[PDB]
Amino acid sequence: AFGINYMGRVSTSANNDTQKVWIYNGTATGSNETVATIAASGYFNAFMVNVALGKGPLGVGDLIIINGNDASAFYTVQTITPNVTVSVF
Amino acid sequence: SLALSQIEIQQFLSEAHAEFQSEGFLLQGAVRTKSGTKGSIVHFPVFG
Repeated sequence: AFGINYMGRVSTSANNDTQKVWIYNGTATGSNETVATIAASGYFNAFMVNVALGKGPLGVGDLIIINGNDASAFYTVQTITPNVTVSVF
Repeated sequence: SLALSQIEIQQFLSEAHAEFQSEGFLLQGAVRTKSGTKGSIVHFPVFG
């Protein structure tokens, strides 16, 4: 249940030779899901244009500030193909 | 994108620099010179 309206950029730099920082909602005002649900494999697949070839805004190593309806934590993108998987940080 | 750095060009200058060195012939004409000599040895007579 990824919602593009709840994803936002944090890092202001356009330098694509370094990693980006994202922030995702998920509280009662956002997608209203737990951190464990959001951190599940392939949850952010709908964000990528074509996840099979790894084409999309997310890149390996980006930091996502996940804000679930129970808690919040930093996460780091590990792979973008064939699924978008994240690990805690 | 920063991938543009992979198609960067370089400029090569056509004017070469020779290392600082002497051009020689500094002592030309400073001594008694005989031009157009022939043979392996040239003899200069001297009187006392």
